[PDB]
Parts: sequence; C-alpha cells; structure tokens
Amino acid sequence: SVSRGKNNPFYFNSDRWFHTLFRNQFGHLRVLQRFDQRSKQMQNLENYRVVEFNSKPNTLLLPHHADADFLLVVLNGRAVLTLVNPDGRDSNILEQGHAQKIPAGTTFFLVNPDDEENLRIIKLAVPVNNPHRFQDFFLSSTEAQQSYLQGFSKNILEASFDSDIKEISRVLFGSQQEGVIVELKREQIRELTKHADQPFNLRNQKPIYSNKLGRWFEITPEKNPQLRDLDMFIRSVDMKEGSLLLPHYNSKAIVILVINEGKANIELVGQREESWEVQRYRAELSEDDVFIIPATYPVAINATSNLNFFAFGINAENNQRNFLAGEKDNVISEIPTEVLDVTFPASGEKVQKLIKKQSESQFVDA
Amino acid sequence: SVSRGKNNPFYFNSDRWFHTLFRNQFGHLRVLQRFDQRSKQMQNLENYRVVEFNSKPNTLLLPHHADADFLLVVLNGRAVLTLVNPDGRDSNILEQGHAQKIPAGTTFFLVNPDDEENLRIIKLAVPVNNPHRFQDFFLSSTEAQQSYLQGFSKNILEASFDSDIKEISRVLFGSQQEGVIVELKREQIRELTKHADQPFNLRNQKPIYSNKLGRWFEITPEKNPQLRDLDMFIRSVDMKEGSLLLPHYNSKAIVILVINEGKANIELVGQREESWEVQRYRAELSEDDVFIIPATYPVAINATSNLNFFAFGINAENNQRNFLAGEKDNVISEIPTEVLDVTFPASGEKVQKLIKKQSESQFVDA
Amino acid sequence: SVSRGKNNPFYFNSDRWFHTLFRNQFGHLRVLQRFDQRSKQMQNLENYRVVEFNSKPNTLLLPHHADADFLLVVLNGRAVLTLVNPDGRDSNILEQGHAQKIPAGTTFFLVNPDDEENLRIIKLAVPVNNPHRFQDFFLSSTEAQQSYLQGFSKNILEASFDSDIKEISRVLFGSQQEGVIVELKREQIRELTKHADQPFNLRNQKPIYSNKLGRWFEITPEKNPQLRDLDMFIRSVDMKEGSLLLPHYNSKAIVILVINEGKANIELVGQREESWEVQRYRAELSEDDVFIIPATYPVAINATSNLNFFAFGINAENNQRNFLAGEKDNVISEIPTEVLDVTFPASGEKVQKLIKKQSESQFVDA
Repeated sequence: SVSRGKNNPFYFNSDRWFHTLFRNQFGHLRVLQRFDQRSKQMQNLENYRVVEFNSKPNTLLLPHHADADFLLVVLNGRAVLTLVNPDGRDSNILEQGHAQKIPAGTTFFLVNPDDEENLRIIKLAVPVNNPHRFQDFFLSSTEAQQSYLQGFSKNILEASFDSDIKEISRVLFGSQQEGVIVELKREQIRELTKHADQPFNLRNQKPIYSNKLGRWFEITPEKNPQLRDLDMFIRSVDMKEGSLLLPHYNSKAIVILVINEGKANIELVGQREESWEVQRYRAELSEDDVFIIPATYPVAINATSNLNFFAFGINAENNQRNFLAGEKDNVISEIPTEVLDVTFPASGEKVQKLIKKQSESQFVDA
Repeated sequence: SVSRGKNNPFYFNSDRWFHTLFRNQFGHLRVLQRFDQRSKQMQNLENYRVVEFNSKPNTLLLPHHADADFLLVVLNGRAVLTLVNPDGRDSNILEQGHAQKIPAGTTFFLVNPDDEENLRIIKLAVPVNNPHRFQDFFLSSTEAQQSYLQGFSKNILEASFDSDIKEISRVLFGSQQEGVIVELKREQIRELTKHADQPFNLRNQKPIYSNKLGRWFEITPEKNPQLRDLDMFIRSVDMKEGSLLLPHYNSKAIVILVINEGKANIELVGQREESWEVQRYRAELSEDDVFIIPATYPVAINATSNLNFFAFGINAENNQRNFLAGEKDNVISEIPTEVLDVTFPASGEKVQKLIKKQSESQFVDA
Repeated sequence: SVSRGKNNPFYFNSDRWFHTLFRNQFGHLRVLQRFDQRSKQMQNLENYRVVEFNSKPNTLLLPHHADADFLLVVLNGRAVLTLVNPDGRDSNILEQGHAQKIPAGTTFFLVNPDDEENLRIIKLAVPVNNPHRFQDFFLSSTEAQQSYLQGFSKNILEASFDSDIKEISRVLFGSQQEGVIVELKREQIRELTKHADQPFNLRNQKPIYSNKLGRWFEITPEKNPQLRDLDMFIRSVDMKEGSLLLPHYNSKAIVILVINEGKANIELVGQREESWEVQRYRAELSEDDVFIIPATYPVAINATSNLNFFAFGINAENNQRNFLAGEKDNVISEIPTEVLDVTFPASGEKVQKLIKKQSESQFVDA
C-alpha cells in the first residue's frame, strides 16, 4: 500500500504541524509537533524539536534563554547572533548556510541587519529537564510575555537590586513593547553590527557529490567539534527541476530534512505502520515542510521545481550513504555476480548488465 | 500564582517524602521518593535516587552491595569507609565535606569511629538494572534482613563451601544481631581504623565566591575523574542568617540541593505546572529537606538562619552560573545598552544605572 | 519462595520465547522476545534483542541490511561473512568462537562453506529508530519476502535504472527463489571463499579461570575497539558434567547467557517480583535456552552434563567478578575478621575457618 500525505507519518506539513508561539508584523516563532507522538518508527527522535523563526528586515528578537541546546542554521538571509555570558559577550554575523550551536541556558538575541531581505532560521532543539519540551525564559517585559524577574518577591527584588520595589517596577516592568520581536532604527542596527567554537558554514567547501543536475554539501562530526557534541551532521543539497536523487539510504543516521525553497515528491520505502513486508510512503513537499527519513530506509527525492533542502543527521558519526543505482557509492554493484545471480531471478550477468547501464550518479534525469 | 510547600513539586519535605528502609537505636537508612513521579519538569532525574544515612557514634553498617553507582558525601561527622574487592581491601577515613564514588556492586561497609559525634551521610544513587530503583544485598544475617547466601540450595551451599548444610547454617545463618547497624567496642573500632580514585574533599580549596556574608565551594568534573564519570559536580555553600544569594541560574546542570543545617526560604521561578507564562515556586527549607532546581530556572535563596547546604549538579560539564543581579557573573549587565533600552520600557541608561547600583556580589544583605 | 521455570522471569525457554521470522529446508531465523516486557528488573535490556540463525551446509543467506548494530558470534561451525559498502567489499571466514560487529545498515550475507557441519549463530542486536525493534530489508525477491526496490514507483525505478519498467520487473523482480536461505553448488561456494575492525576470537587466548573441571574465556572492551563501542564483553566457558561454578556476581555488567550445548541447573538469588527481602530463581537450561543474570545478583551454575555457554556482558567496562566461595576472587574472604565476627552469628575465627575450607576455585565438584 502507499501511505500518502494525510496518513503518511513522516510527512510533516507546515501549516498544520507547526505551533506558533509568537507572531506579529515583524516575525513569527513556531515549533514543530513531537515526532514520537505520530509513530514508534520515530521513537528515538522524541528528544528533539524543530523550531522555525521568521524575521522582517531591521528587527530584533529580545534577550532570552531556553533550557535546550540549539543547533542554529540560517536558511535564507543574514542575521547577527549574539551570545552573552556572565563573563563576556560574543557576536558574529551569519550568512545563509551558516550554523552554530547555542549551549543550553546561554542568553542570546538575534537581529536582521539587512534592510529588505527577510531572515529565515531553522533550529534543532535538545531539551534538558524534559526530553520532549523546552522553556524559553524571556528577560524582556512586553504585552506578550512577562519578564522572569517579575517572578521574584518584592523582598528579594528589593534586596537583589537595592531600591524600593516602586523604582524597580517602573524601570524593569510596566513605554514598553508589545512583542518579543521589535523593529529598530537603521542607526541602532548599525550600532550592534560593528562588533559582529564559532559559527561555521556548510556551503563553503568542496561538495560531496556534484554534476549538471545538482550538488550536495555535507559537514560531519569528524570535522567539527560543535557537531561532534551533538553527534550530528549538517547537509545542504540543491537540484534543478526534473532532477532525481537516486534511491539511497543512510547507514545509521536518522535524517530530519526541511524544504527551504522549491517543490518535490518524496518516495520512502519503510516498515509497515514484526514481519518482513515493506510499505511505501509518499508525499509532496513544499517550502518549509518537514520530512523524516528513518535510519536505513531507502528514499528517493524528485525535484519538481528548482529546490534546495537542508537536512540534520541525528546519530551521524561514521554514517554511510548507500546508493541503490548509479555509478558512485552503489552498494548493489559491489555484490559479486555469483551472489546476485541467486539474489535475483535473472542471471548475474543480466542483473549486473542492468545495473551497469545508468552511467550517472546521485543526481540524474527524470 | 505562587505554588507553596504542599503543592510545590520541587520541595521535598524530609518527614513525608523519605522512606525508611531500616531504623534502630544506632541509626536509620531512608530513601527519598522518585522525582519524575511528581512532575515531568523533572523527568530526567528519574535515573537518580537520594539516600540518607544516620549513624550513632561507634557503630557499623554491616557488609553489603547494591546495584547502583554511589556518590557518597559526608554532611556531618567522620566515617571510615571500606571497599573490598575480589583482589583486595581499601579503607579511608572521611571528614565532613568529603566525597567518594562507590562503583556499583562493590561490597563495602561504614563505621563511625568517633565517640560522641553523630555521622550524617547523603548518597546520590544511580541504579543499573532498573533506572528508578536499586537493590541492597546484605551479606549479614540478622533478625531484620536475611543473608543472600541463604538463597542458594543445600546442594550448592554444600558443594560451594564443602561442609554439611548443618555446620553451615550454624556458622553463617541462624548469637547473631537484630539489625544491619551494630555498635562496637572502642577496642574493635580502634582495630578497623589503623588502616584508614580515592576520597576527595570539596571544602579544601579556594572557594568560588566569598565575602562577609558567605562563601561558595564547588568542585567540577573538569578537575576530578570520579566526578567526570558521573558527569556531575559537588557544591557546598554556607551563609550567615539575613543573607541573600542573588537570583541566578545554572546554564545546563540540574541541581539536587539538600539542607545540612539551618533554615531558609527559596524562590524558584519556573514553568507553569506549551506557553511562555512563568509561575513562581516557593518553600521554606529546613534541616535535611531536599529541593530540586531545574536547569535554567532562576532561583534565589534566603538564609533565615545560619545555614550550609550541599548540592549535586547533574549534567554538569561546562555548566555556567548566570547571576541576574550584582557585579560578578551578572549576564544582565553584559547586554549592550541599545538592546536593554528596547528590552525594558525605561531608557537603557536608566535600566543600566539601576543594574550597576547594587555593588555587591552573590551574597548580599536582606 | 522459589520461582521456577514457567513463572521465573529470567528463564527464556527456546521453543516458546523465540519467534521464527523465516524457516525452510536449509535454515531458520528466529528472534527472542523483548526482555523488559517480562520484568522491570530487566528494564535496561529493552534496547537489545537476541537473534538465532541456523544454516544447513553449503547454503547462503541472501543480501540484506537491518537498522541495528549487530554483535555476531558463531556458536558452532564456520561461516563466511561478507560486508559490502558503497566503496568496497570485505569478507572473512569465521570459525566457531569468532565474533564481529556489523555496523547498522551494512548490507551483508553469510554462507556455510562447510559440506556437512551445520552453522549456528547467536546475534545481539541494537536497533536504531526504535529501541525495541529492528527491520531487516532484503534486497532479494523471493516467494517469501519482496525486494525493497519494488517499493519505488515506475517513474523512479525507470529513471533510476534507465530502462522500461518491463525490462526491470523481469530482471530484478518476478526463475527466482522461494526463501531467503538458498543452497548452492560446491563450485559456487568455492567461488565465494577464495576471498575470505576485523573478526576476532574469544577462545584464542589464556583463559581467565581454569582447572580439571572447566575453563573460562573472556574478552573485554579494554582490549578490543568493536567491543568498546558496544561497551560489552564476550565470554565463553565450558564445564565437565558434575561441575559447579561457585556463587559469584558481576560488579556492574548485566549478563545475557545462551546455552550452546549441554544441560545445566541455574540458581539465581535476586529481588522479589521496595524491601530487602531476597527471592530465589531457579531453572533447568538446555541447548539454546537463554538466561538473564541481572547486574549484582548472585548466581550459581551447575553443569548436569558437559556444557559450554556463551555470555554477552552489557554495561561491561570495568566490571568485576566477585566469588562468594573458594580461593580466587573471593570477596567474602577479604573482609577483616573483626567485621565478619559481627556480620555472622559465629565467631570470626569460625566463620573465617569455614571460608578457608574449600581450597578450590570457581570450578569445583558437586
């Protein structure tokens, strides 16, 4: 059978599965729903949450910290990310394709320095106190959320700050703002931009696979400490419409892919819903949707438009890409004849012959 | 709202939440109840149990082993801890403030060498077979518990020991003792005290924070192997009555604190009971009570008496202390003006000014 | 009380607890049932599954890959194991007593080169996507299972392979085979045998314990990378009928033992079904049965026939063997007199005397 869209567990449609935590004229912050909820075939993803952030030009996400580690990737645009610690501040500008880990509890803030290009960010979260959920703690005081300092008693805030509660409530609490995302004057932005491990960029190196129809960029834990702690890989691949990414599977990594821009059909061959029968999963992906590719499941992606997609690899270290067709990295073709002769009905010379036909690799026609 | 005592999830009152496993004229052994039971905000603490031990002078806890690792800390007094292995014995005297890991399965015993000072021990347990519970296996045979050797059949015990079951049952089983804690003659104690990684001491080094009102001692995994395996930190801080430990939060470590001696009010600002509203948690702590401070939650402690408290830091490596007031380690004050100007209603110069007022650090008045 | 066979949780009778996934004239593939299902005393084993494979001479297990790491051990016979990767093939012959890790997702196959000796394999599995279950994905197409390539649409398979779906369905799909285990001509086998970390062997080194009645072979993570990743040990011990393996316990490792050949009675002293009462667990083990020995539980094995058994040690690093009787590795006898004098009713000199009697070690009479 072919589980499609609606009843397909791995397809995560944007405007249905995301939950908006905040939204206004300058941006929105929404969280994808829990994975494990939908299927035990994704049990091990329960410790992770996907977060999407949209920010209009010249705006700022007020200071706050969550109780989760954060892998931050910039899908489109450029933002100035700032981390502050009890002993010091640290800022960097991030171009599209850049990433950076945000230790759990690190107060920080973002601003879209640009004057007309929007900011799009994907965030992989890993909660501390509870595997399935995290808590943002906002320092600011706005009509939307309340400052966390406002959670302490007068006696404390008074002693802590040395001042009558009144002087405090005036300066720090109730002339404010209405949301956690506020616009700034270009003068102000220019101010906090003269400062701008540390952020690294996936699309800044020899891609892994490449050809007329598409290129594949990937960065692994082996070559990056921040990535090695999360034990995960970043991956970004763009294909021309009409392209096909040949059926392949990841050795042990579980993949969370998000569609940056473009359209595409995905075919995933996996487990049904303790037998050996295999079921097919299909879905049409579009901008922002999320699709989960379980470890070892064979998958094929078809770009029915010029698209580019980001993928997080959970449980990545020493993961391998096994292509079931084509020349490069084609496990199928490493099986000695005498075996595939018995594997498939046809004769080994015939099966092989069939295999060796498609002289292309990874990114072919359609 | 302000969840207080009774309905506050993180407050663990001594005489209600502890479960006594043994008790007599010379001591008691009780276990704190499971954390995760009370709130999903403490899900990740489910793998840990707190154990309290009280021992009158000149007594001994008979030989046994549990199926859990054990972080042993001596709150008050001094005890002689002995570990025995198939290839050898190892003993050390531990003064108050000392700690030492006890590998799971290591048979051991404790004795209070002292002649009039009681022994108080806190124990952080990490079970093996079951995440939530551990099993003590006592070698001794007393009216309280039964020897585990008594669980084997006659045919085995006979072959294993070479002797009729009768000679065995006499020597090893049913002239014995009534409890697992027995008193000894000073002569006997003096005997097992001439022997007395290895035990380390938290209160034996430059404290982290210090002033007229209090000092803070902390030892981290970075600087201690035993601690690095458990990936946790030990911490001990004493404050003068009237003192206040300024609102602060730990970057990623979850903290299990126990009150050694003294009284104190605690204010913890955390999550309610998937929104951004913040709730306040309050409670009055007294000798032996246990309070759990979730990672990243802002907390303030007030010593309404001269107290000293121990704290275990779970998930400690690279954890950071963010103070929301005061001079030292005050994240608030590392945020550039132009930002806190937009963060809080008042002007940046005013907010800042307010911040820079309290010239004290961590331990202030009240 | 004495929980026996039927109601004993740790006893896993072969023909009742195994589930056959495939079976024919040349072999069978069956999976043991989930551990945690039967008792919370085995909660931490939930991430593991036991797999048994039987293969008649001169046969082959067709190509496939599962979504689980695999510790492969050859109980009896010799098989030629082949791993294929997108960049290359790797084969080795394995004699009885050999082991080797099979990374999750690595396509592979086995063949019994021998001409009259059967192949017996035990497999410890560690699933990726779901802690409790794994998925075999077979490349072949047979009346039993269906090829996973048959899960992709015509448009894909066509583009992926460059050929009308018809030519494909003929060569790769529906002259085939009826099962995943097929027999081969000696000519064929001889073919794939001229190639034959890498496989290591437990029974190829100074045993740990040894004497007239039996020897004990063990290999630990300290001395083997593959083993260090799984953080587990391999162990193989053969005893003469009438022998007794003296009551002992593992410090922190949980042990999954399987009976290769022979008969034996096992006595395990563990927890009942939060008190200190101890219950006894007994059972008669026979060829292929599986018995689980929880960390720190005292156990005694009696060979009521000449047997040999394999054991996997989960959570093995720095694990210790504490013998409660005998000379070598007898914790009991490391306890100083003055203590065992108070531990047991009898006098220390008497208890000790009793202890020092049995001059044998590990493997004694009965």
